Amino acid sequence: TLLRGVSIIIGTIIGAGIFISPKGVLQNTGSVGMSLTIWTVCGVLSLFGALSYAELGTTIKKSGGHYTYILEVFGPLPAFVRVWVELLIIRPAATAVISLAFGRYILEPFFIQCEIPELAIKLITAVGITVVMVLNSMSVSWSARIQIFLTFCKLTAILIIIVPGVMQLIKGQTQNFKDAFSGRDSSITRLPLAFYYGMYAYAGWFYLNFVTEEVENPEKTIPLAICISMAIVTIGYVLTNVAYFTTINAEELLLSNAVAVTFSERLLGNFSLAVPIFVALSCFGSMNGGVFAVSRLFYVASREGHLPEILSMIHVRKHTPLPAVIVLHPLTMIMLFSGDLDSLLNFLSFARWLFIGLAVAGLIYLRYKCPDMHRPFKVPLFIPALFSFTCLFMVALSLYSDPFSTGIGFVITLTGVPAYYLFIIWDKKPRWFRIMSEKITRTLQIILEVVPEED
Amino acid sequence: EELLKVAGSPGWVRTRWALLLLFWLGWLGMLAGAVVIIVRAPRCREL
Ligand SMILES: N[C@@H](CCC(=O)O)C(=O)O
Repeated sequence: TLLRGVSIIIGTIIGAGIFISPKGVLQNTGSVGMSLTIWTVCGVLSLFGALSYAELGTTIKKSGGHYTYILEVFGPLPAFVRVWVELLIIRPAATAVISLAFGRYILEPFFIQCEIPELAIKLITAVGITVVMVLNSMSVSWSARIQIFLTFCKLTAILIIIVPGVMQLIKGQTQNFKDAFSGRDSSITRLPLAFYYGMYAYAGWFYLNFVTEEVENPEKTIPLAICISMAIVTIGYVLTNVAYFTTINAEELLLSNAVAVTFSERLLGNFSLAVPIFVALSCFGSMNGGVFAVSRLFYVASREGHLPEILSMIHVRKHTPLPAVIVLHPLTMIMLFSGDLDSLLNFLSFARWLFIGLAVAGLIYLRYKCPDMHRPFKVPLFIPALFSFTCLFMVALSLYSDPFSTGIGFVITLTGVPAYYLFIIWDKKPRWFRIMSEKITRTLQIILEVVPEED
Repeated sequence: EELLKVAGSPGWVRTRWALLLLFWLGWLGMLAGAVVIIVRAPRCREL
């Protein structure tokens, strides 16, 4: 029935973001009650967006995922800029953030009550990235036989924080909730950063292609399943956050990092055996999936001809997405070695949420112009409009906050507009191009041992 | 598919061997750098 789909949605939207967000949320909120309100509103907005994307997937029925929605409603240029930003900002920075978290969690057992000397974080992070990328390039069968174990560990990780939080709550050691909505000022300027931190826990609602043929009875299964999935995941996340707040004071969380190991130290006894290793494995699981998704992304982008066809290319035998990992790994190295978790998250979030809000904003345009596409599920007017307006407005307000961090993302996403000359030009004059590309593309294809899938 | 006949030629595999060997040497070297950073790092004065 619909249980399998609900399970897939649950396993695709949990991620390791719940172990990264709370620190930043508290940092830019300064109040426990306001932070919990931020979690709730982010969950509600995620549910609204998920409904919008379900409507988009049902109303188009064309494969391609995030590409098709933006390309169809707006045109070629927004789609090209979307792929440009996804390749240059979104995927590398998200991978770098997840990998920094994984490195900190894996180095915590060795540094029990100390500070990890920053550089070692980057080195172990990069080693983890390299091993994950070579494993993805090693095999796809063994990269899936281990995905189930990683998902099981992801399910195990949340229980390790939920159940002891339940024990603390029932015993009622909640002295930090006397004045939940008071504390540090944390003026409105930091609200976009709080919001950005808010979504990243719910990372995995987008992508997630829902073709209207796998389900038993569509147009009721997809909305109901997605609604229940977001509802229960939001309940789990708010329970996890209040469990964190049962033991960890606001100050003990603000002047600290890797909140999971601090929780384990403050609550449990023997801790390094369970909490750091399980959370590091949970962060390891998100690593494997992203490479396959970004590799898949290139497959549909080759049809329109926005990126070189070599990016959606595959190995002759021992079929792995080899050419799509060598163009993403060095970018991840650059972000992780030249960025911080506080700044990389904003750098990725600004572009990703600007473009997701723009994509959802197309629903208003699509439903106002030409309202005849045999829409299976008719999402009401207020949901996509409210989601798009809130996302666009608060992303735009995020420029005022930390401008030196999102300025690079803004100038890159504006760099795509001039970058359309790679797609339109009078004469490339191959004295300095084309012919050199022909040598380059052939050299990479020969070196990397790649042939097209079936074309 | 059938067009990668020059990959199975002498010398081309030599380039692949060299590239993979340099990549692995860099990875082991940077892992050793991480290890020496950790080991030479202070040892967490006991409580
Ligand atoms: N899914 C990743 C983000 C990168 C992506 O969009 O693929 C996460 O859970 O953080």
